[PDB]
Parts: sequence; C-alpha cells; structure tokens
Amino acid sequence: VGRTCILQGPMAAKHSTKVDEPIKEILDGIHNGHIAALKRDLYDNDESKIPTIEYFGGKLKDPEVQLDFEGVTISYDVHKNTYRVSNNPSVPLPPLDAWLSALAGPNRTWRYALLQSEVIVQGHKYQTNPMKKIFAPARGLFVEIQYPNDPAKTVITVKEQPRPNRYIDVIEAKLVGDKEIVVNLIKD
Amino acid sequence: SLRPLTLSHGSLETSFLIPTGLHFHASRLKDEFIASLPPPTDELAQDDEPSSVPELVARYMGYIANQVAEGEDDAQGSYEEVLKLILNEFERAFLQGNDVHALVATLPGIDAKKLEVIRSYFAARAATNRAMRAHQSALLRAAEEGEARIYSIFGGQGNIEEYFEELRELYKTYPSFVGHLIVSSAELLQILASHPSAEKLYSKGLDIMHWLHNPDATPDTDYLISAPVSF
Amino acid sequence: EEHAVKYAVGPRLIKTSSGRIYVDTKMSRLLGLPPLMVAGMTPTTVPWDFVAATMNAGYQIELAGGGYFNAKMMTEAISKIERAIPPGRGITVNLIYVNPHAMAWQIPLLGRLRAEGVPIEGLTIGAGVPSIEVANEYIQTLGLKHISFKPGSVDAIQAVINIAKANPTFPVILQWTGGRGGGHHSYEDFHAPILAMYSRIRRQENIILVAGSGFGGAEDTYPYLTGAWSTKYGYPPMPFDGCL
Repeated sequence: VGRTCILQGPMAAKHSTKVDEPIKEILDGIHNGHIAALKRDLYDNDESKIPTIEYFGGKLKDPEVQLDFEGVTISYDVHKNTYRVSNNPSVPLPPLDAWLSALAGPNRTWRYALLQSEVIVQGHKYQTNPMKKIFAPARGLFVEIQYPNDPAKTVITVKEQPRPNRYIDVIEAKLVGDKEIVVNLIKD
Repeated sequence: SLRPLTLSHGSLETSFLIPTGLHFHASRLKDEFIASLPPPTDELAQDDEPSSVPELVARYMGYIANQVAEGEDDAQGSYEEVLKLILNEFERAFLQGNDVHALVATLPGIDAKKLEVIRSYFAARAATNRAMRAHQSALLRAAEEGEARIYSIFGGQGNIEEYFEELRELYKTYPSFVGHLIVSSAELLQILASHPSAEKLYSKGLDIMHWLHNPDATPDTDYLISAPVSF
Repeated sequence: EEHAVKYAVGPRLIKTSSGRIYVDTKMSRLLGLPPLMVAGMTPTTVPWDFVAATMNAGYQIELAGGGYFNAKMMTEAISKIERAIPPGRGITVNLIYVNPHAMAWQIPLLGRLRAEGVPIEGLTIGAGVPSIEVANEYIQTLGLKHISFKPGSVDAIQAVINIAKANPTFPVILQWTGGRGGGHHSYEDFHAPILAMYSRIRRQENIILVAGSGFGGAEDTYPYLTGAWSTKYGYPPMPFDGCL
C-alpha cells in the first residue's frame, strides 16, 4: 500500500477513525447529531414543538393556491367543491399549474400528490404525470370534488359537455382502501 | 357648464373639465405654458421635457402657481380657481390618497424631473393656501402600532463636498417649507461671521442667500469644506 | 398600508406523518432527504454498488462519471443503480468539465436515458463552470430537477450566480469545497470567498449552498448549517443549506 496513490483530505483524515464503518452508520451519526443539536437549540428538546407534515420533499416552494380565475365559477360546500370553466371562446383558460393547485387544495394529501407531482413512478421509471393532462382545463369543463377535506372519502368527478346542455362524466378519481388511488377514464 | 381643456405635449395627452366661466383663463394659461416647454421629442429625452402625463400636469400646475404667486392673477382670482381645479384633479387622478413622494418614485426620468413634480405640487398647495393635513405614512403608523422600531441618525462632513448643492436643492424644492428657516439661519450666521474673533476666517463671506440665488457667486470647494463654513 | 413598509431580512426540524424527523433546509426540501450528500469522486464513487448502498442508506450521492470511458459501461452502471435503489429514487451524475471528449458523449447519453424514463434527476459539473449558454442548454434539454456546480474560485462562484440568475425557476446547487477538500482542489481559502460572496449568493433564491471542505462529523458541520461559523470572523451568521 505504501507504493500506491491514495486520495485524502488533510482535515477529513482526523474523522476517519474506523476501517469498514458502514456508510449508513457514518451518515446516520452525522444527521442524528444535527437533529439532537437542533432539538436542543431551537425546540428546547420538546419534540411536540416540531411541525408535522404528511410527506417531506417535492418543490422548493409550495405554489400559492390561486382561487380567483376569470371565467371559472367556483362554489364551496361543506362536503363538495364545484369548479365550472366557461364555454365562451373569448375567455382565457386558467393557467394549468394554478388550476391544478386549486383542484389539489392546500393540504399535502393523495389528491395533492396526484395533481401536483411532476412525475409518476412506473416500476422504477419516471413518467411525466399524465394526470396533469387529463385534468387540464377545457372549455365547458365541470369538476366536482366530494368531501374535499376528508381524504379517505374524497372523490373527484370531471364532466364535459360534448353536446349542448348535456354533461357526461369523463374522469372519476378516488382512494380505495388506505393507499390505492383508482382513476377511471370514462368513455360515454 | 363644463368644457374640456386638453393639455398635450408630444405623445403625452390629458384632458380637464373646466367651468365655462374659467375656460378663457384656463386656455390662456395652458397656451402660455405649452409655449414655455421645449419642442417635443419622440422619446421625451430632453431634461426640460416632461417624461410622463403626471409630470406634464405637475409642471402645468407649478406654472399656474408661479403666475398666482407673482401677482399675475386677475382681480377675481381666476388663476387661483383654475389652479384649485387642476390640483384637485392631480390629487384625484395620480396621488389617489398617497403622497407626491410616493408617486414620483414610480415616475420615469432623472431625479431633477422627479424633484420638479414635488416642487410644483407644494408650490400649488402654497399658492392655493391649502395647508398640509396630518396624515401619517405607513411607516409611522407601523411605528405607532409597534410593528416598526425607528431610529434616526445625523451626519458629519465625511467625504462630502457637495452639501451646498443639497441645500440648494432643498431651497428650490420646498421653498414654502424651508424658506423662513434658511433665511433666519443665514442672518444668524452672517452676524456670527462678523464677530471680531471670527471675521478673519470668512474671507469670502458667509452670504448663504446670495450663494443660493446666484450659483456663480458660490465660493470654491476648498472654502466650502472649511470647518468654519461646512459645520 | 400593504406594500409601503419594507423590512430588511437557518435549519429547522420537520416531522413526517410516518414519525420520521428531517433537518429542514432548501437542500433537503429539494431532494426529499437529509441535507447530507456524498460527493462524486473518482474512483471511489465510480462503483455502482457503493452508490446504490448510499442511496439505500437514505442519503444523496453522486455517481462519478469520470470513471466511465464509453456509453455502454455508463449505461450498465446506471441500469444497475436503477434496479438496486428504492422505486422513485433519483440519480445524480457528476461529470468533469475539463474533459470535453467525455462531455461530448456523456451529455447526450444522460439525455437519452432520461427520455427513456431512467430516474436521472441531477447533474453535477466539476472541475470548472460552463458558460451561461452551455449551462442553459443542459438545464433546458436534459429534463433535470437540479444542476450542481463545484466552483474553484470567486469568479467561478460569480459564474454560478450568473447561471442561477439566468434560470430563476430552476434549482442550482453551489458545492463550495476550497483548498481543504481532498482530491483535485483550488489554492483558495475555504472561508474568505464565501464571506465575500455570501450576500450575492443569497440574493438568488434558487441557489442551494453546500459546504465541502474535508468534513467528517456532526460537530464540524453543525456551525455551517446554523451559520455560526461566520461569527468567529466578525460576520453575522451565514447558514449553509447542506454538507458534502
């Protein structure tokens, strides 16, 4: 070994104190040390003061939920939100990300995840989220969200108007059981 | 009955509704003011050319205020009445309850044009005897509510050589606010400068009013930066 | 009332519904992981299994592209990582800018694999900073989630700032290593360039600032996360978003 060229940083050497230390042990020790120090310095060692979120990661900043769109009639009810896009060609359609944020709602949930994730995982592969396309705003589109504040009972129904004064259901999305989301694409 | 009075300069245009009785005087004032402006350029690029509609109205308002102040108004006060109408419209259309300093922060152009708008506004208020109403800024209200903690600081000479032009700008922009104070101060400082223990320091005098009125009579920087003068 | 009063201007903890606690920083929000990363280093992070083991341990690591001499070897390694890591986990690749011959085939290769759905989310450019045009090309064409730069000088830090300014909606990770780091390094002091440039760095909201100077424990890295490291130099605290 004395013949070989081994890379090493002069300051990091003093921390390399064990041969074949598992990568997880090294990094867990560092991260848990940071957690312990922050708990002491910012939370008085009280874990109840640490804010809780459904899941961690995603966007650097959460999008502000824009609730006012020109040409969209929105109605809120205890068990039901309805969103109706104008059929008038002179009115612009809502921007896609703002529209999907309004449908997702402010709370990180399966509904938020379904509409706001940029990718869906197929096996180990990344696929651009097709939900963003099928839920994209269209003229005369009508969206109904049942139980919008109860994720276990939340149902999203999307309706289109292929013929004057007749709505047809074209998408139904709901949670089945604890973790399975079923999205039904409906042919009329 | 109200008649339109259109004020136009190059690409800048606005219209006022003036009573038929005042329309003659308002037309005269407008024509004379337009004749006092430089010829309009495509980009409003001259320093003495207005760069925005609020600025054009402010300069017109300041022009009328000067006519009233110099005594060119008729025995009926027709100019003062036109000025009151234009000032009310300026506040309604452009200030919208805010202060003139807030408006000029959003206007285009060099600082001299912004100062012209401020000057014209306060001149118009002075000429119409329109006292300043107590109206706190957002910052003072935040301080009063305990949201903001304001401190204040005062300077020395430091690396500054142009402090007298700052005084000249103040005197030109806020004559109705600082005129008394500057005059009384100039008198005081001249008396002090004439004291037998101090006179030998003032080889070029301490005639602040003469220097303010006549820029060419201002002493050179070396004398202005002398402690007996600068302090 | 709403807009006139202008006020002049650190790590936190967050608990998930699963009970897991994370150190909350710009880096950890972006990655969905603790703000600790293993740097792309040849040959140590060339092996695909070491990269997979670190990712399985729950941390970020860069695959060192400098050890791959052809597209087949690199594709095989990335495919092995893809199958060995938890579903969803994104791969970050470290490339060496001073090797234009390698870059010429590595960049199109990464774009192709990403288009094929391989979970490549990050690119780290080491040994130099590209021009704004070249950086913009990588940002716009490769479909990445973040790009990372290892600047070696104050001017290189300024170049990264210019790239971030040109792409205000895109996450840019600035990995600052200085002369204390192992391997190829600069002659620069670790603290002085950051002290000089920190305000300019923090003016770009999309920059994630990562410290990399021969660290090895919690105690030597904690002052950098909290920003306490700058107080010994007479400066206000200057937090880092993570450590490498």
